[PDB]
Amino acid sequence: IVGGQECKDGECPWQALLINEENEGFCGGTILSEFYILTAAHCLYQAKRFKVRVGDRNTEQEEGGEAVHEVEVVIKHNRFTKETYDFDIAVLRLKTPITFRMNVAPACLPERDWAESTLMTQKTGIVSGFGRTHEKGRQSTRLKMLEVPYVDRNSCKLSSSFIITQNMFCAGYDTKQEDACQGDSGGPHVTRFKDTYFVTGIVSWGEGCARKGKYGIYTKVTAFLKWIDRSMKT
Amino acid sequence: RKLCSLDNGDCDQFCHEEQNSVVCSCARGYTLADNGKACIPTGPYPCGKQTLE
Ligand SMILES: CN1CCN(C(=O)[C@H](CNC(=O)c2ccc(Cl)s2)NS(=O)(=O)c2cc(F)cc(N3CCCCC3=O)c2Cl)CC1
Ligand SMILES: [Ca+2]
Repeated sequence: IVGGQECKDGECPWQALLINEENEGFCGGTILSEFYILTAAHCLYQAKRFKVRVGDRNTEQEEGGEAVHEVEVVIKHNRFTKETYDFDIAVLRLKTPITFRMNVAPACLPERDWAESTLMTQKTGIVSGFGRTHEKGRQSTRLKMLEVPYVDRNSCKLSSSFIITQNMFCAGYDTKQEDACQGDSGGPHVTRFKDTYFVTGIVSWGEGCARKGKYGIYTKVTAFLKWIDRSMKT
Repeated sequence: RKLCSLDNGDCDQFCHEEQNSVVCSCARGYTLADNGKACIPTGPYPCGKQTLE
Protein backbone atom coordinates (compact mmCIF):
# COMPACT_ATOMS: atom_id res chain seq x y z
CA ILE A 1 0.00 0.00 0.00
CA VAL A 2 1.40 3.35 -1.15
CA GLY A 3 0.41 5.78 1.61
CA GLY A 4 -2.77 5.02 3.55
CA GLN A 5 -3.13 3.96 7.19
CA GLU A 6 -1.99 0.87 9.12
CA CYS A 7 -4.47 -1.79 10.28
CA LYS A 8 -4.94 -1.59 14.05
CA ASP A 9 -5.86 -4.63 16.18
CA GLY A 10 -9.02 -6.12 14.67
CA GLU A 11 -9.48 -3.64 11.80
CA CYS A 12 -8.40 -5.91 8.92
CA PRO A 13 -8.94 -9.44 10.31
CA TRP A 14 -9.85 -10.95 6.90
CA GLN A 15 -6.32 -10.36 5.55
CA ALA A 16 -4.50 -13.52 4.48
CA LEU A 17 -0.85 -13.79 3.41
CA LEU A 18 0.59 -16.37 1.01
CA ILE A 19 4.12 -17.34 2.07
CA ASN A 20 6.63 -19.06 -0.24
CA GLU A 21 9.17 -21.81 0.54
CA GLU A 22 11.49 -19.29 2.24
CA ASN A 23 8.99 -17.95 4.83
CA GLU A 24 8.46 -14.75 2.81
CA GLY A 25 5.04 -13.43 1.80
CA PHE A 26 4.52 -12.78 -1.92
CA CYS A 27 0.74 -12.26 -2.25
CA GLY A 28 -2.30 -11.14 -0.25
CA GLY A 29 -5.64 -12.84 0.39
CA THR A 30 -9.13 -12.75 1.89
CA ILE A 31 -10.63 -15.14 4.45
CA LEU A 32 -14.08 -16.29 3.30
CA SER A 33 -14.57 -19.11 5.82
CA GLU A 34 -12.53 -21.35 8.14
CA PHE A 35 -11.65 -23.67 5.24
CA TYR A 36 -11.48 -21.22 2.31
CA ILE A 37 -9.27 -18.31 1.23
CA LEU A 38 -9.79 -15.98 -1.75
CA THR A 39 -6.82 -14.87 -3.88
CA ALA A 40 -5.87 -13.74 -7.40
CA ALA A 41 -5.17 -16.44 -10.00
CA HIS A 42 -1.78 -14.97 -11.01
CA CYS A 43 -0.39 -15.58 -7.49
CA LEU A 44 -0.20 -19.32 -8.28
CA TYR A 45 2.69 -18.87 -10.76
CA GLN A 46 4.69 -16.74 -8.30
CA ALA A 47 6.09 -19.73 -6.39
CA LYS A 48 5.85 -23.52 -6.81
CA ARG A 49 4.87 -24.17 -3.17
CA PHE A 50 3.13 -21.93 -0.61
CA LYS A 51 1.08 -21.79 2.60
CA VAL A 52 -1.33 -19.27 4.17
CA ARG A 53 -0.62 -17.20 7.29
CA VAL A 54 -3.45 -15.52 9.21
CA GLY A 55 -3.42 -12.84 11.94
CA ASP A 56 -0.18 -11.20 10.79
CA ARG A 57 0.48 -7.46 11.19
CA ASN A 58 4.29 -7.44 11.36
CA THR A 59 6.40 -9.70 9.11
CA GLU A 60 9.47 -9.40 11.38
CA GLN A 61 7.94 -9.79 14.86
CA GLU A 62 5.88 -12.85 15.85
CA GLU A 63 2.52 -11.42 16.92
CA GLY A 64 0.57 -14.13 18.75
CA GLY A 65 -2.33 -13.93 16.31
CA GLU A 66 -0.14 -15.67 13.73
CA ALA A 67 -1.12 -19.12 12.46
CA VAL A 68 0.03 -20.98 9.34
CA HIS A 69 -2.22 -23.26 7.26
CA GLU A 70 -1.45 -25.72 4.45
CA VAL A 71 -3.37 -25.46 1.17
CA GLU A 72 -5.08 -28.76 0.28
CA VAL A 73 -6.99 -28.18 -2.98
CA VAL A 74 -6.12 -25.29 -5.31
CA ILE A 75 -9.01 -24.11 -7.50
CA LYS A 76 -8.24 -21.74 -10.38
CA HIS A 77 -10.66 -20.27 -12.92
CA ASN A 78 -10.25 -22.39 -16.07
CA ARG A 79 -10.46 -19.25 -18.23
CA PHE A 80 -7.67 -17.24 -16.58
CA THR A 81 -5.24 -15.84 -19.15
CA LYS A 82 -2.04 -14.12 -18.00
CA GLU A 83 -1.90 -11.86 -21.08
CA THR A 84 -5.03 -9.90 -20.10
CA TYR A 85 -5.24 -11.01 -16.43
CA ASP A 86 -8.91 -11.75 -17.15
CA PHE A 87 -10.73 -13.99 -14.65
CA ASP A 88 -8.02 -13.22 -12.06
CA ILE A 89 -9.56 -15.33 -9.30
CA ALA A 90 -8.54 -18.43 -7.33
CA VAL A 91 -9.87 -20.38 -4.34
CA LEU A 92 -7.75 -22.13 -1.70
CA ARG A 93 -9.20 -24.94 0.41
CA LEU A 94 -7.06 -25.39 3.53
CA LYS A 95 -6.18 -28.70 5.24
CA THR A 96 -7.15 -27.50 8.74
CA PRO A 97 -9.90 -25.07 9.85
CA ILE A 98 -9.21 -21.45 10.83
CA THR A 99 -9.82 -20.38 14.44
CA PHE A 100 -11.58 -17.02 14.37
CA ARG A 101 -10.34 -14.48 16.93
CA MET A 102 -8.77 -11.02 17.36
CA ASN A 103 -7.08 -10.26 14.00
CA VAL A 104 -8.57 -13.43 12.43
CA ALA A 105 -12.09 -13.27 10.96
CA PRO A 106 -13.83 -14.04 7.66
CA ALA A 107 -15.30 -11.47 5.27
CA CYS A 108 -18.90 -11.86 4.10
CA LEU A 109 -19.66 -12.87 0.52
CA PRO A 110 -22.41 -10.60 -0.87
CA GLU A 111 -25.46 -11.43 -3.01
CA ARG A 112 -25.07 -10.47 -6.68
CA ASP A 113 -28.03 -8.15 -7.28
CA TRP A 114 -27.75 -6.31 -3.94
CA ALA A 115 -24.00 -5.57 -4.12
CA GLU A 116 -24.22 -4.04 -7.62
CA SER A 117 -26.97 -1.63 -6.54
CA THR A 118 -25.89 -1.00 -2.93
CA LEU A 119 -22.16 -1.63 -2.39
CA MET A 120 -20.92 -0.64 -5.86
CA THR A 121 -22.80 2.68 -5.55
CA GLN A 122 -20.95 3.56 -2.33
CA LYS A 123 -18.29 6.30 -2.39
CA THR A 124 -15.23 4.33 -1.25
CA GLY A 125 -13.80 0.90 -0.41
CA ILE A 126 -10.90 -0.44 1.68
CA VAL A 127 -7.79 -2.22 0.35
CA SER A 128 -5.18 -3.80 2.63
CA GLY A 129 -1.90 -5.73 2.46
CA PHE A 130 1.84 -6.19 3.04
CA GLY A 131 2.78 -4.86 -0.41
CA ARG A 132 5.14 -2.15 -1.66
CA THR A 133 5.02 1.33 -0.10
CA HIS A 134 6.42 2.84 -3.31
CA GLU A 135 6.28 1.69 -6.95
CA LYS A 136 10.06 1.15 -6.91
CA GLY A 137 10.00 0.30 -3.18
CA ARG A 138 9.96 -2.90 -1.13
CA GLN A 139 7.33 -4.95 0.76
CA SER A 140 5.88 -3.31 3.87
CA THR A 141 6.82 -4.89 7.20
CA ARG A 142 3.48 -3.63 8.53
CA LEU A 143 -0.10 -4.34 7.45
CA LYS A 144 -1.56 -1.25 5.76
CA MET A 145 -5.05 -0.18 4.63
CA LEU A 146 -6.26 2.52 2.23
CA GLU A 147 -9.59 4.19 1.47
CA VAL A 148 -9.98 3.84 -2.31
CA PRO A 149 -12.91 5.54 -4.08
CA TYR A 150 -14.85 3.74 -6.80
CA VAL A 151 -13.85 5.12 -10.21
CA ASP A 152 -16.40 5.61 -13.02
CA ARG A 153 -16.16 2.82 -15.62
CA ASN A 154 -16.08 5.25 -18.56
CA SER A 155 -13.00 7.08 -17.21
CA CYS A 156 -11.58 3.71 -16.13
CA LYS A 157 -11.47 2.54 -19.77
CA LEU A 158 -9.92 5.78 -21.06
CA SER A 159 -7.01 5.74 -18.59
CA SER A 160 -5.94 2.14 -19.18
CA SER A 161 -3.28 1.08 -21.68
CA PHE A 162 -4.77 -2.43 -21.49
CA ILE A 163 -8.23 -4.01 -21.84
CA ILE A 164 -10.77 -3.53 -19.04
CA THR A 165 -13.11 -6.54 -19.10
CA GLN A 166 -16.59 -6.99 -17.56
CA ASN A 167 -14.92 -8.97 -14.76
CA MET A 168 -12.83 -5.96 -13.65
CA PHE A 169 -13.42 -2.57 -12.00
CA CYS A 170 -11.37 0.56 -11.25
CA ALA A 171 -10.71 2.04 -7.81
CA GLY A 172 -8.40 4.78 -6.50
CA TYR A 173 -7.38 8.38 -7.18
CA ASP A 174 -6.43 10.32 -10.34
CA THR A 175 -3.21 12.04 -9.21
CA LYS A 176 -3.10 11.66 -5.40
CA GLN A 177 -0.11 9.38 -4.79
CA GLU A 178 -2.00 6.61 -2.95
CA ASP A 179 -2.62 3.12 -4.35
CA ALA A 180 -2.15 -0.61 -3.78
CA CYS A 181 1.04 -2.20 -5.15
CA GLN A 182 3.06 -5.39 -5.77
CA GLY A 183 2.64 -7.74 -2.81
CA ASP A 184 -0.90 -6.49 -2.14
CA SER A 185 -1.80 -8.61 -5.18
CA GLY A 186 -4.65 -11.03 -4.44
CA GLY A 187 -5.58 -9.06 -1.32
CA PRO A 188 -8.99 -7.81 -0.11
CA HIS A 189 -11.05 -4.93 -1.46
CA VAL A 190 -13.94 -4.64 1.00
CA THR A 191 -16.91 -2.24 1.14
CA ARG A 192 -18.64 -1.09 4.32
CA PHE A 193 -22.41 -1.17 4.76
CA LYS A 194 -23.99 -0.52 8.18
CA ASP A 195 -20.58 -1.14 9.80
CA THR A 196 -20.27 -4.56 8.12
CA TYR A 197 -17.59 -5.26 5.49
CA PHE A 198 -18.35 -7.29 2.35
CA VAL A 199 -15.97 -8.68 -0.29
CA THR A 200 -16.22 -6.62 -3.49
CA GLY A 201 -12.82 -6.88 -5.19
CA ILE A 202 -9.57 -8.81 -5.50
CA VAL A 203 -6.30 -6.89 -5.95
CA SER A 204 -5.32 -7.74 -9.52
CA TRP A 205 -3.09 -5.22 -11.35
CA GLY A 206 -2.18 -1.61 -12.17
CA GLU A 207 0.21 0.19 -14.51
CA GLY A 208 2.95 0.59 -11.91
CA CYS A 209 1.79 2.01 -8.57
CA ALA A 210 0.27 5.42 -7.73
CA ARG A 211 0.93 6.86 -11.21
CA LYS A 212 -0.89 10.04 -12.30
CA GLY A 213 -3.89 9.25 -14.51
CA LYS A 214 -3.84 5.55 -13.60
CA TYR A 215 -5.98 3.44 -11.25
CA GLY A 216 -6.00 0.17 -9.33
CA ILE A 217 -7.70 -2.59 -11.33
CA TYR A 218 -9.63 -5.12 -9.26
CA THR A 219 -11.28 -8.46 -10.04
CA LYS A 220 -15.04 -7.89 -9.88
CA VAL A 221 -15.86 -10.59 -7.30
CA THR A 222 -19.61 -10.12 -7.90
CA ALA A 223 -19.24 -11.71 -11.35
CA PHE A 224 -17.89 -14.86 -9.66
CA LEU A 225 -20.19 -15.32 -6.64
CA LYS A 226 -21.86 -18.47 -8.02
CA TRP A 227 -18.42 -19.82 -8.99
CA ILE A 228 -17.04 -19.35 -5.45
CA ASP A 229 -20.25 -20.80 -3.95
CA ARG A 230 -19.73 -24.00 -5.97
CA SER A 231 -16.14 -24.21 -4.67
CA MET A 232 -17.17 -23.97 -1.00
CA LYS A 233 -18.55 -27.53 -0.85
CA THR A 234 -15.65 -29.89 -1.71
CA ARG B 1 -36.45 6.06 -4.12
CA LYS B 2 -38.71 3.08 -3.36
CA LEU B 3 -38.38 -0.10 -1.24
CA CYS B 4 -34.87 -1.66 -1.30
CA SER B 5 -33.74 1.59 -2.97
CA LEU B 6 -35.03 3.59 0.00
CA ASP B 7 -32.75 2.97 3.01
CA ASN B 8 -32.07 -0.69 2.06
CA GLY B 9 -35.72 -1.54 2.84
CA ASP B 10 -34.66 -1.22 6.50
CA CYS B 11 -32.64 -4.45 6.22
CA ASP B 12 -29.36 -5.00 8.08
CA GLN B 13 -27.79 -6.69 5.05
CA PHE B 14 -29.23 -8.17 1.82
CA CYS B 15 -32.43 -6.71 0.35
CA HIS B 16 -34.59 -8.11 -2.43
CA GLU B 17 -38.00 -6.82 -3.47
CA GLU B 18 -40.04 -10.01 -3.13
CA GLN B 19 -43.49 -8.88 -4.31
CA ASN B 20 -43.06 -5.14 -3.60
CA SER B 21 -42.72 -6.05 0.10
CA VAL B 22 -39.09 -6.09 1.19
CA VAL B 23 -37.57 -9.44 2.20
CA CYS B 24 -34.18 -9.38 3.94
CA SER B 25 -31.56 -12.14 4.15
CA CYS B 26 -28.28 -12.47 6.07
CA ALA B 27 -24.72 -13.63 5.35
CA ARG B 28 -23.36 -17.00 6.55
CA GLY B 29 -22.78 -17.01 10.32
CA TYR B 30 -25.77 -14.75 10.95
CA THR B 31 -29.46 -15.49 11.56
CA LEU B 32 -32.54 -13.43 10.70
CA ALA B 33 -34.29 -11.91 13.73
CA ASP B 34 -38.03 -12.14 14.52
CA ASN B 35 -38.46 -8.70 12.94
CA GLY B 36 -37.13 -10.24 9.71
CA LYS B 37 -34.81 -7.29 9.12
CA ALA B 38 -31.88 -7.63 11.54
CA CYS B 39 -28.90 -9.99 11.29
CA ILE B 40 -27.84 -11.75 14.51
CA PRO B 41 -24.36 -13.35 14.92
CA THR B 42 -24.34 -17.13 15.45
CA GLY B 43 -21.16 -17.09 17.54
CA PRO B 44 -18.04 -15.04 18.27
CA TYR B 45 -16.24 -13.18 15.43
CA PRO B 46 -18.87 -13.27 12.63
CA CYS B 47 -18.00 -12.18 9.06
CA GLY B 48 -17.69 -8.47 8.25
CA LYS B 49 -17.37 -7.14 11.81
CA GLN B 50 -14.06 -5.63 12.95
CA THR B 51 -12.64 -7.67 15.84
CA LEU B 52 -11.80 -4.88 18.29
CA GLU B 53 -12.55 -7.55 20.92
C1 LIG C 1 3.31 -10.23 -11.49
N1 LIG C 1 2.82 -8.98 -10.89
C2 LIG C 1 3.77 -7.91 -11.20
C3 LIG C 1 3.32 -6.61 -10.52
N2 LIG C 1 1.93 -6.33 -10.91
C4 LIG C 1 1.59 -5.14 -11.37
O1 LIG C 1 0.43 -4.91 -11.71
C5 LIG C 1 2.67 -4.06 -11.49
C6 LIG C 1 2.74 -3.22 -10.21
N3 LIG C 1 1.40 -2.78 -9.79
C7 LIG C 1 0.59 -3.56 -9.07
O2 LIG C 1 0.88 -4.70 -8.71
C8 LIG C 1 -0.76 -2.95 -8.69
C9 LIG C 1 -1.08 -1.65 -8.80
C10 LIG C 1 -2.34 -1.36 -8.39
C11 LIG C 1 -3.03 -2.42 -7.95
CL1 LIG C 1 -4.66 -2.40 -7.36
S1 LIG C 1 -2.07 -3.79 -8.06
N4 LIG C 1 2.37 -3.19 -12.64
S2 LIG C 1 3.28 -3.66 -13.90
O3 LIG C 1 3.19 -2.63 -14.99
O4 LIG C 1 4.71 -3.79 -13.46
C12 LIG C 1 2.72 -5.20 -14.50
C13 LIG C 1 3.35 -6.37 -14.09
C14 LIG C 1 2.90 -7.60 -14.56
F1 LIG C 1 3.50 -8.74 -14.17
C15 LIG C 1 1.82 -7.66 -15.44
C16 LIG C 1 1.19 -6.49 -15.85
N5 LIG C 1 0.11 -6.55 -16.74
C17 LIG C 1 -1.05 -5.65 -16.53
C18 LIG C 1 -2.28 -6.20 -17.25
C19 LIG C 1 -1.97 -6.47 -18.72
C20 LIG C 1 -0.95 -7.60 -18.84
C21 LIG C 1 0.18 -7.46 -17.81
O5 LIG C 1 1.17 -8.18 -17.92
C22 LIG C 1 1.64 -5.26 -15.38
CL2 LIG C 1 0.87 -3.79 -15.88
C23 LIG C 1 0.92 -7.41 -10.79
C24 LIG C 1 1.49 -8.68 -11.44
CA1 LIG D 1 3.71 -10.87 13.00
